[PDB]
Amino acid sequence: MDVLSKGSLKELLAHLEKTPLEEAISYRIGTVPYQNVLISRNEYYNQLYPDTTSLIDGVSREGQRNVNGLIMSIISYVVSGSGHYIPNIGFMLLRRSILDILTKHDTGLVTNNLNYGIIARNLTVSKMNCEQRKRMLICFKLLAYKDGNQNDYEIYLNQNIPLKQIAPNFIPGDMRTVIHNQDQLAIVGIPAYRLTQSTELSIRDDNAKSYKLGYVDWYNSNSFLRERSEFNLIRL
Amino acid sequence: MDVLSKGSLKELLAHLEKTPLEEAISYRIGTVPYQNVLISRNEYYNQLYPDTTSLIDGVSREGQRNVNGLIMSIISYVVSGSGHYIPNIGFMLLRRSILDILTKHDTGLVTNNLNYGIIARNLTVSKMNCEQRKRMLICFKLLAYKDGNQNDYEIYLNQNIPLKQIAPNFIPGDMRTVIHNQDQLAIVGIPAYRLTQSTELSIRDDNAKSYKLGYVDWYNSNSFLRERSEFNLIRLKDRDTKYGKLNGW
Amino acid sequence: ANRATSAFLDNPHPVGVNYVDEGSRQFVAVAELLASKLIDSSRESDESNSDVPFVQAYSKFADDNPRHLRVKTGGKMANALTNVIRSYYSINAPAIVPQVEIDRLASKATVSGDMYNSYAIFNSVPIVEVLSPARTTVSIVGSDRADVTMLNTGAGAANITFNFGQIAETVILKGSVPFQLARLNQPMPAARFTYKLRPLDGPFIVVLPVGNPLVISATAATRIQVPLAFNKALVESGFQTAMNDGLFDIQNVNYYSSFDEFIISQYHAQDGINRVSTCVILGLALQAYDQMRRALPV
Amino acid sequence: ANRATSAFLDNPHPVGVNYVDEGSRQFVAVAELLASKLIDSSRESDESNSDVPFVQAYSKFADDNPRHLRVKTGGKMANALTNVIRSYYSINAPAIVPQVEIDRLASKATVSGDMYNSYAIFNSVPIVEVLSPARTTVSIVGSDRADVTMLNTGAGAANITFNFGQIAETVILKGSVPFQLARLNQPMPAARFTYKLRPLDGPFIVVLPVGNPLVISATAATRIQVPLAFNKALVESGFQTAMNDGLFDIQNVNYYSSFDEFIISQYHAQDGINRVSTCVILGLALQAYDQMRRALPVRRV
Amino acid sequence: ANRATSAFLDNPHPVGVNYVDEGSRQFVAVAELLASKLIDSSRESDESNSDVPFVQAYSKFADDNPRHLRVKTGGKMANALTNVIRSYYSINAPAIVPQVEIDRLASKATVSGDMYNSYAIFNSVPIVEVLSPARTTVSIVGSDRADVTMLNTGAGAANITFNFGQIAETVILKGSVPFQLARLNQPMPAARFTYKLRPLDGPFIVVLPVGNPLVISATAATRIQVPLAFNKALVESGFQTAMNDGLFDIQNVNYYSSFDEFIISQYHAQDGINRVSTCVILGLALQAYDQMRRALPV
Amino acid sequence: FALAQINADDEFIGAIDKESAEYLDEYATLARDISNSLTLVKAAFGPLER
Repeated sequence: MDVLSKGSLKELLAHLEKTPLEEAISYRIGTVPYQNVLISRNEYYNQLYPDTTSLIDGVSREGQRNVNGLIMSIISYVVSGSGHYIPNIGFMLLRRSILDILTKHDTGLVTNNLNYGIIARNLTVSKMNCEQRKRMLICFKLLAYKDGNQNDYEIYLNQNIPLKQIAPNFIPGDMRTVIHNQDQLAIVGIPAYRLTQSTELSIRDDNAKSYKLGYVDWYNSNSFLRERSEFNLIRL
Repeated sequence: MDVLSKGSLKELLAHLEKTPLEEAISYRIGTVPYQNVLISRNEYYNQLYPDTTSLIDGVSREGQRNVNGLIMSIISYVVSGSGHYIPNIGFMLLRRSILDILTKHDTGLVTNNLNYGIIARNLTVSKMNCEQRKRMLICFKLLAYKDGNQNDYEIYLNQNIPLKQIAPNFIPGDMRTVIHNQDQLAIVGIPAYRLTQSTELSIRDDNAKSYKLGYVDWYNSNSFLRERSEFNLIRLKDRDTKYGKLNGW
Repeated sequence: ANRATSAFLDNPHPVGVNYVDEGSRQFVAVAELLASKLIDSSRESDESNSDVPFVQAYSKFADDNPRHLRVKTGGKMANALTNVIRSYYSINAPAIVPQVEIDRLASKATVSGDMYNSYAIFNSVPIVEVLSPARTTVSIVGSDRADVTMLNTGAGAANITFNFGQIAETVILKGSVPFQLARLNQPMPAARFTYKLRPLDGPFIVVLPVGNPLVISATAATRIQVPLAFNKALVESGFQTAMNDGLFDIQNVNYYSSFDEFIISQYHAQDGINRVSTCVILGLALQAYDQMRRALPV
Repeated sequence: ANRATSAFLDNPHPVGVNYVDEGSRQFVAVAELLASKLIDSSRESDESNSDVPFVQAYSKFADDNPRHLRVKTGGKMANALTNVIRSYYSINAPAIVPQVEIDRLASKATVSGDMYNSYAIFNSVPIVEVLSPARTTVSIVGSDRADVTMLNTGAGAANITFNFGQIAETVILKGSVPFQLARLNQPMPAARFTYKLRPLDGPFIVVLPVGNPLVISATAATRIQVPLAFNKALVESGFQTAMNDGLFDIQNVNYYSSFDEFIISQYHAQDGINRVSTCVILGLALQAYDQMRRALPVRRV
Repeated sequence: ANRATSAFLDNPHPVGVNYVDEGSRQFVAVAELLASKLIDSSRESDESNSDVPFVQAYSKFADDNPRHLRVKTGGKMANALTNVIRSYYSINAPAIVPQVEIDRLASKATVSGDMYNSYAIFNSVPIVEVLSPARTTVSIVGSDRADVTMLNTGAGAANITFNFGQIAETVILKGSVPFQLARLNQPMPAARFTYKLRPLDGPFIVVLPVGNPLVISATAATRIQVPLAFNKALVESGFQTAMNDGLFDIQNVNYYSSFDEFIISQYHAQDGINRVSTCVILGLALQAYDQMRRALPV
Repeated sequence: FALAQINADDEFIGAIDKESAEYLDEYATLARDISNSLTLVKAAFGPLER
């Protein structure tokens, strides 16, 4: 909820600094992705409604323990609000924040030898919207600049013209580009008037709508409940 | 509608005196009486609703030209509110009152060979309710007394136990018996229960509810006659009096 | 060719065409509501030591105060409910109750007689016909659970056609030993214990190997629109009471073991749709009859 | 020798003889007018974010204020309209609507049941018969635009007679290649691509040369008297909706691809003048059916 | 055996998966409403000899006053409407317009984005496959009216299998000469001109006699849930304009003569119910596009 | 003949009549009181015998 509410590059990067990797990953096994399933949408049809499970559905799915699984889990958290199930990551990586995993060399993780085309295919980039596409490219650029693979990032953008049009305009090493950036990246937010409490056809659309509807209640009643647990504890 | 609203025997017999036989005839083609049909009832089902057409309905149906059909159309008018299509009846008969047809020899109709069991089957008696059956037995009794076949009326009643119990008790020639009757014969009226505008499944039930809802509208219309508020405006002939008597009787 | 059918599906008798209007439906719903309070009044009579809760409820039901002299019968409502049940079963039964009495009884409570605001699951198994070759013997037994026993005595395997009708929603087949069932013009599947079928799809072919007998157990589920106050347990008890009391004793009718068999048999007639509506109203009346007769036995 | 005819013109089933009086026509006209308000009110309700205009319009149509759980279908007016539509289509229909209901429903609005105020153009090509010689093959396909493909295998040129009936007003003929056509016992003109014909002129003779097949495309225009509220687009949609919902599944009836083919087929039959009058009332009733069912959807997929 | 299929049913390209949420659907409904007011205002401007009505309508649609020297593109709403149309057609479209623009344009008017409150009939004939034996030649021509021409050069009569899918509701089947047609495992009836068929009840077989070719014309009707403001006359006009304007020029896509062919082809995919809702939203957008472009030509 | 004119202009503020809107609302308070009073008497007194 908090990650999807951020609407600026500054706010998104600030949030990733304060958020440990534990929030990105999940401890629920979920189901295997890329499965043609029939779900129930009784609002519209009596028959079952076909759909395909993906990594950006907003529901935890099983993921491998390699470097790609950890990166895919982080990107899913940014664009869908929920991560995947990577078994036994280890306390050493869980305490580190998301940005250090993306943009630092002290994590002990070798993020080189990463193919952005393969990762984009696995995350179903053809199904995500402009804001989700923009957030995914931000993670790619941070990973590319840390490992000195700026050429491979440019090659990926050249092959994908639609992604090149909406590419973020910041440079990871320069602070001036971050402050002057005018991108809008807010998936959820408090809307003028309201939105009907009705279901949607797709798994992604319905889960995204559930986040928007619950944001208003989460905004008002989160400070006290979080503080009660935060008090008398040490942060990871 | 007006006939179905008559509660007492006095009111029903008075109405049959005023009403000419032409109101029993329909002049509309209708369809065949007994036929299995598929009808549309979309408030309940998407599939078409099976039903069987019958003579006792609020719609015109084809009727035989003989005296049997004329008698059946009269009974169907009393119990259902609509008659049958009998083509080319003479003007002399059409101007006569319904009561005169059933209880007078002046008309040229011969009814001596009428069989009550056959008529009761044609005008389906297993489908009528208690008030409808009572009205039919009134018509049968009037025909029997005019014809002298009062024994045939009694044998028919003895063959059907439930009909004998509910048979109206009056003498077709004495007015004192009519006044003393306490039977209730109102098919349509003001409903104590809550009556909605929803449709019904069967043809008979849906047609009856149309008359029931129509009477309520007619009750609140300006054509309805309110005795307690306009009794002085009524003509002396139509005013409610204790000494009102049918012609003869 | 030998043709075997379920015993309860044969010759459904015509049902009554009376007391199905809006006013009569409100009367049955009122009877169910007032009979329910009559049963509850007994428990409210136990919490205190007085009979005022029971006397209060009886007066509402019967329009008369209870008296220690005579046996509590139920008053005018009991006679109306009893006679209306008889008219529902057969078209030959007279419609004794006047409509004026029904309208008066319907005004006691403010219930609405909507009989299509819910659904119920009926477990009778409709087997319209089982067609078998000459050498085979097929026996169908039971209604709630259909045990079809088939024995093949010929040299080669036999194909047996199953017709479950076009009304049941689902039918589950379980065999003593694994068997192969496929729809017509479809390749035979491997031998399995359990098959789930939709009856509307088409007749089913069963392969009968030569040897030991094969027994198939069938369970069906059918959804029928019913009033929300429907209670299947209470309806079944009332059906047994009405059968014992002789409410159904009338010439040229068919008798059934349970209300499950009765409603399914009527539904599988030539024009069974119009019969189901009357049968449902009979069930609600039977539900009121069970509650009332238990509080006031005669 | 060989005779070829249009498929949709064969064996027109009889139409209903009920609900054709002045009072019944008023009931149909009132239903169409009130159904139109139902569609307009629903659109206005969506724009204004309030169900008041629709509740107010539904109350006039159905004489009841709907409850939340109960499905809205139109009440008695929908029930009467649906069954009367069935009665018009065939004689075998039950025709089970009482006259009291018809009179009450006709009194809701002050409109006149006039079915002869205006006209409409029905573009279905009637080919009563096409008579051909023994060695020639003729095939007729299509109703809105009839394509007659004729091949002459015979040794010499053949004469094929066209009978378009007498109801149609104008028939326009076009061919794949220029061809010769003239009236009976009249000189053959030069080969032209297009002919404009009056169907009343008489049977027409076309010359088929030996060789490649000649395909003649036909288009007709018939004018039939209809009420001023008639809308052909709405009538066709209502005809399809009634066919899909199963209102026309009566025994011993003919099924037509369009209301255009239905009304023309009944016109090209004995006592067709009287049949068309009933079919026109069915058309307006179907127009009411389409508007009412679109505003009150029941079926879900 | 030879297989023949309809041209418009072959290889339906995937549709876009963006701008299908509630906020985006409200934007399309707002665009249609404002486009209709634009057409109406121009007519009123012509009638009253004043440009005041048009200035108000253009100011709301484009968020700027009309100018004599500048051109009337339609503003940001015109650009957004064109971009969403591109994204709806194919999944390879850029889908560039952001959400903040979509929400800001849906707030101009208050209209619900409901897309299931009505229905429309699409008269396209789905012929999935026409299986034919050897020596028999079958040709399918047309979509709105499918003419099937078959002739056999063999000695005996042949059986031709017809499959119309499981989506169409009714198919009316007319032949040039009387012909016999029956379902699988059913007796063949007497030859007759016309047939009415439900595509759901299995494949159909038509007996083809030796001799002159038999030409059979097919007409089908399918009901698809659409918004109240749907208008087939406007949608079809918008479909042609968008195709003429190059909005549909995206690689690896199919093209269709009319909108009804597009919606039926996508309905008949492996999972076609997914694409129907997206196609319906595209239709309403094309209706808005047609009205806007006619008022503001470019 | 002597038909007075009813202005009723100052009653409406735009399209809202304050007095009518407020008068309809007090019936909801009356409905709450009716149910509250009826249940309290039933619980306090129970079945009544004469």
